[PDB]
Amino acid sequence: EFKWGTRSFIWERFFEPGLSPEDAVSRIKNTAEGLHSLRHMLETMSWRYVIFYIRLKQAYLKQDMKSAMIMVPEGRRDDYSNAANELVDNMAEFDYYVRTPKVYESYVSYEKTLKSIDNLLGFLA
Amino acid sequence: MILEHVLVLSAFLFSIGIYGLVTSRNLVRALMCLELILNAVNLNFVTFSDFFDSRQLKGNIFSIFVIAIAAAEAAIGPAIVSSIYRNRKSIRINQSNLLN
Amino acid sequence: MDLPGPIHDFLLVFLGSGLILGALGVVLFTNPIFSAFSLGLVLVCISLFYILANSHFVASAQLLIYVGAINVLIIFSVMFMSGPEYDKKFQLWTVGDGVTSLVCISLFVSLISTILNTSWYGIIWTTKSNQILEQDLINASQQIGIHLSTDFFLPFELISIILLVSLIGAIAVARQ
Amino acid sequence: KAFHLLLFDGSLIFPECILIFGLILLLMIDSTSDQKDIPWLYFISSTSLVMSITALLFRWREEPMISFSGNFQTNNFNEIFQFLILLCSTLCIPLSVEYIECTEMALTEFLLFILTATLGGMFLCGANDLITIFVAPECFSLCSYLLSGYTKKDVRSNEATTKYLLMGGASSSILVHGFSWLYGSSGGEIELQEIVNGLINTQMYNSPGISIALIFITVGIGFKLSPAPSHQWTPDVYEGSPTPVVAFLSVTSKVAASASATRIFDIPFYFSSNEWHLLLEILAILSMILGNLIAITQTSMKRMLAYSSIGQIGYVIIGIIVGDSNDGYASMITYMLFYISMNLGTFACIVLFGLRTGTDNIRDYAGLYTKDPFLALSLALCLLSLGGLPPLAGFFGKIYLFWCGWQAGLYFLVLIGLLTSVLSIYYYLKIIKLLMTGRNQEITPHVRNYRRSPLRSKNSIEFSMIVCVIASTIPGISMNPIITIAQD
Amino acid sequence: FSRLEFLKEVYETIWMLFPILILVLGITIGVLVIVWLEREISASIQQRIGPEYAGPLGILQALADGTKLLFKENLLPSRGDTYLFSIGPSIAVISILLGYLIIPFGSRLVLADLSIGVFLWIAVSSIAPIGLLMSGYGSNNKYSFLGGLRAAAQSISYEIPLTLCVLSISLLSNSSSTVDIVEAQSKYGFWGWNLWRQPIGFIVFIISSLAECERLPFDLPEAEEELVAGYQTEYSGIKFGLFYVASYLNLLISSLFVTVLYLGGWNLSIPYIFISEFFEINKIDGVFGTTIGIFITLAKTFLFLFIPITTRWTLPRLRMDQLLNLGWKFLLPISLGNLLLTTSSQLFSL
Amino acid sequence: AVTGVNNQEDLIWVLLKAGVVGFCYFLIMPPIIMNWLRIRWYRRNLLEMYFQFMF
Amino acid sequence: YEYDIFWAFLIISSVIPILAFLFSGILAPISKGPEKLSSYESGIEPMGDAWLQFRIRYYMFALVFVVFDVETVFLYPWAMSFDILGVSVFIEALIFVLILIVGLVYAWRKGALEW
Repeated sequence: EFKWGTRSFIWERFFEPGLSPEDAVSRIKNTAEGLHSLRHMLETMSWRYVIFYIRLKQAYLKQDMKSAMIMVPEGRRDDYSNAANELVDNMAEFDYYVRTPKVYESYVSYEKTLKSIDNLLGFLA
Repeated sequence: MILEHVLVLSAFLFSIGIYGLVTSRNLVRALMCLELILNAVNLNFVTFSDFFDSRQLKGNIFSIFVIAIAAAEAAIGPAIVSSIYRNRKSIRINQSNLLN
Repeated sequence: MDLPGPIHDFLLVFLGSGLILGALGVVLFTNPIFSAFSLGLVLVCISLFYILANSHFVASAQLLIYVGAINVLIIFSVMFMSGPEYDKKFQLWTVGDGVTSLVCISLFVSLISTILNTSWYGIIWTTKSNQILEQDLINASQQIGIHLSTDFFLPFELISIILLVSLIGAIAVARQ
Repeated sequence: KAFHLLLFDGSLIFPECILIFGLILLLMIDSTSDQKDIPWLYFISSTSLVMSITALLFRWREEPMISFSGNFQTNNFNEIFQFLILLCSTLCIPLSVEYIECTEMALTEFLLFILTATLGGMFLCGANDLITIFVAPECFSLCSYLLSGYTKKDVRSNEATTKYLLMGGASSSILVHGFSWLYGSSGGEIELQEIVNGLINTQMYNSPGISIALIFITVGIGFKLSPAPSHQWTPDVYEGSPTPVVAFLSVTSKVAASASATRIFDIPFYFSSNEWHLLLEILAILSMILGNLIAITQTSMKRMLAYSSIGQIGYVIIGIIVGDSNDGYASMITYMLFYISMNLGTFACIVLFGLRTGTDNIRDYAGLYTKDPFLALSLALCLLSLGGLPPLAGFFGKIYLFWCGWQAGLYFLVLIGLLTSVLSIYYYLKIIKLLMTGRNQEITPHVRNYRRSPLRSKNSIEFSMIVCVIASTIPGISMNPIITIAQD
Repeated sequence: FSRLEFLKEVYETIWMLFPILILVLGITIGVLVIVWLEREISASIQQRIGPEYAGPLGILQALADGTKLLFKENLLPSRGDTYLFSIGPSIAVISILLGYLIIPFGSRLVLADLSIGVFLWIAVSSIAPIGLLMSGYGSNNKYSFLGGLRAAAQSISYEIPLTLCVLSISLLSNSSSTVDIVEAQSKYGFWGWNLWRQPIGFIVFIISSLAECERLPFDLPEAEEELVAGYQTEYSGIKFGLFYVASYLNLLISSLFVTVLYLGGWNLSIPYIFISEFFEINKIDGVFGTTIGIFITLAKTFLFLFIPITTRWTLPRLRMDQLLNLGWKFLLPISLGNLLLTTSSQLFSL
Repeated sequence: AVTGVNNQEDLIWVLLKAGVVGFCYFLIMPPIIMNWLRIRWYRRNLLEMYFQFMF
Repeated sequence: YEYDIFWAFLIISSVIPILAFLFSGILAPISKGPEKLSSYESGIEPMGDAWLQFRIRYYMFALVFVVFDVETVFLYPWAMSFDILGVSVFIEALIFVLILIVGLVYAWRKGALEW
């Protein structure tokens, strides 16, 4: 099965129970892969596609990072949370640099978001 | 984001316009509901051009042409309404059932 | 190139509620004047939706042309109807409206069961190359002008012929 | 710039540019000069409609090409249909100039509307885009709304225009909703041979949103073709409109809509053939059953011809249903070419009879053989060709339509067609039964005071170019198909 | 929900609200100025004094009128419709105020340099006559009905020549943005103004804007001698003040669009002549340069505020049939010819 | 700062220039203008009245 | 962004009449009476409620205005793309302007624009 992204976004947002942590970690991995693939669209200055991708992945991450806290052991659960917050902040900056678009600042926030999500995958394992 | 909700509204408009097309006891109101249906179609076209056609803008051009056609219909009637009111002095369309 | 996320979604919900109110006013008002004024609210909300998506030229064209259309509609509804009739006020309900309400509800349910089941975000990531704008065309109205002038030439003159013939027919039919 | 790219592409629509130039010249002369002359209007309409065919026949051997940046496709299939539209307009101008002149109304506007509907019908025949598959039939439908209510004084024409405008705003907006659904779930593609590829590129060829587009497109097209419960717009409009415009909308509307249906069900919708095949089978079976059954209970000639048209359209639908393999589209034409002559002759006789008589009821057709044997003979020949009687065009057209249906294994469709053709003899024989009544007591005073007058009139030439066709094409049904199987 | 960027976006919303509030305050102040100016110009050309006792020199007269209308009882018609009555003037003032978003008082002293530009101004200015018709229908008065119908007819007649005149200027400047138009004028300096290059469009734009602002001789929907007050007949309290503000705001925005589209805007220089004063004025950059640009824009706006205020108190008013004849038979073909001449002259550029 | 803004002046000099502009605009020039309107109210010609109203 | 200021300005412009109405409601007194609420008819008691029903030949310019609004809307994108392209768009829009002129001439000669 695919476990997500198989119907309209509003139906999965409002009329679905949610994801288990074992699927939330996979959605984290898929979000990281999509962010890695977004580089070519960032270089071609297609701000609408990038902003759609960023909003959708933000809406995924707000649920997935919260529900994947269980898989993180207790010895790291605070630090992971910090990393999660960092990722959110980075994506917020990325948001702020795709709407009201800038090239250099959006690229900087893109690299920061990639590093933050790689740290988040390192914590999730 | 929840952009797909726009599609939902468009569908609603279509159905509402369709409803207003049938229960119309005034042909001016039927013309207005025709405008409603064309507006729902235009909403679908514009949001699809936003979704998939950021460069070519084919949906926006089609929306402009649909607006042109809707205005042409709105020019042809109520001129037809003018002829009907000059000949019959009544607008209620369900009352005219001579051809049956 | 968009508004902030929560602001965008709140604007979507608010303009959708206004559009629903306007359409319901259109299809529930006995007076063509009142329903025309509700249609104007629908037109304004739809133009705001166009501004929301990316259409800054289509919104202005909608406002101009459809505002002319509603002004003409109000004039011809004043001219072709009985007394002002503020007492008409939400025309009565018949069985013939009740059956069509069920039919339209079924049609809307059929449409929304497809809209809610299709992943519209999945199609966007497949049409990547359709969203790479030319870097020289900064102005969106410039792109719409170029693609109206070059891509669509035959409809551009066909609509001119259509408008001329519609004007002639409107003058000939409506003359006393 | 160069004005060249459009100049070389502008020569491809030169037969339509001739119509546009004739339209503009007619309008300018009408505006400039106060006096009005029938012969000049006749000359300009004819020379606009006989120079478009002259240019189109000169463009027959040319290579197929897609011009105006994926907006106009010229090939063998659409050229035949454009020629059919031009033939309908050419044989309907004499039907219109006398009729509108005898109603004491302005005629330059009527000719302008007819020429614009022809121009919007030629563009619909090859319209390789989704915008021009909407704009071109709006160049036709809007003129059809301006027509059929051009009478402007009869209480029937106003109601007919109301019904036509409302029902054709109901359609051609469902059609564009289907166009929006097809354009959205394809990746933003509107060219006809580029959205099946776009559907695979987005992998939405099995999406539930494609079924909505197919149904909406089929409904919006079956309104214009008028088979099945999309037929109710036809009889009232046919009963309450002037006869030349309704003849035009009987022959010109079905040709353009048939071309659009063939080019919209084969090029962009071949992957889902198993759905629109069923839709067209239902749309055709219901059309023949409910167009031949109601026509036998008709007291008005134009309404009976309306039910006749919505019955004969179901025979043509079989040509789309079988497909291009077992002939098929070669049986759409060579029957639509027949159908044009059949309907235009059976409407020219009605035009002359109504003008000399002043009636439309069938009961006033009694005893026309005693008064005008030529008109009765011509009307009887047209009606018998309509019924598929053996030595006339409809019989060979129907056996050509049924040979391909049997060859494709559609036994049910051919059986229903044959049963409805048997039902379709009682009418087209009832009118003749009236025409051969020698009882002076049953003869209405409408035909008792009938003056044929010692002049030819234009409609006589126009239907003598027709009655001699529906009977003497019966040997020439080997010359026509070799021009219609050559297209693909 | 990131509490690093959320505070930044809140402060950004504050920093875009601040220009909106100062512009709104200046807009209401400018309505006060236009009222005072019209009264004093009428007094001067009629050999009177004008407002003298409400303030030092009548400065507080329009403020007194506004506060009186604020304290005046809001009167609603019992026979008519309350909702249309309340909605009409609000729609008119909203659709008139929305045109101030694109007016530049400097190269960057514009709230929003929307690339749609003047087309959006035409689109939003088309909406106010619907509000006037709503006010006429909701008042349930024969004078109000006549005023609303006259307003609709006036707008229908005079929307098209104004649109074509704006289209010709946009064709000349190759862009719909107001800043681009002003800079294209400023390329050649004083001779680069579109006033000299497009005189026919200049006159037609003046007449069409005067008709859309409903100033005399095109004051037919509010003609006091024919109807008692037009669509404002049954309106009392703050709503009449709203329908007064909207009128003066339309006059101000029309004058600003005259000095932007046809005059040079903030530009004041003659590059073809050795004008020391103009060169020294254009040499200033920074805060002082923007201040001088605002001063120049306000002076050029005041010229075409002085002209129509005089026009109201000099000419007689038109008639409805003659208004329609002027709009549809003298202004529209002339604007079409001006557009054709503009295109023919622009063929030399490419 | 951010990409898009270039060669912006220091905030203290912009503040000083805006302060001197506001000082000349809000409390220096309106007194002279209203005195020039009070005095010479009856000595105006068309040009002087036009410039008085412009100021 | 260049359009969030548009939304904020639209919200403020819509809020301003609401503020004016609220201030008038909380400041101005109410003293309603049956004579005061009657419709004003220059002193005399109004007859039947309003309503005029103009003639058609007067209001036939509106059908011209509907078409001409569409034509002037269609002319704008051509003017925006007149410089990027060349004489091709000039030839393209020349037919549009000519059809506009012919329609205006038809409306003039047929008496649609006569009052």
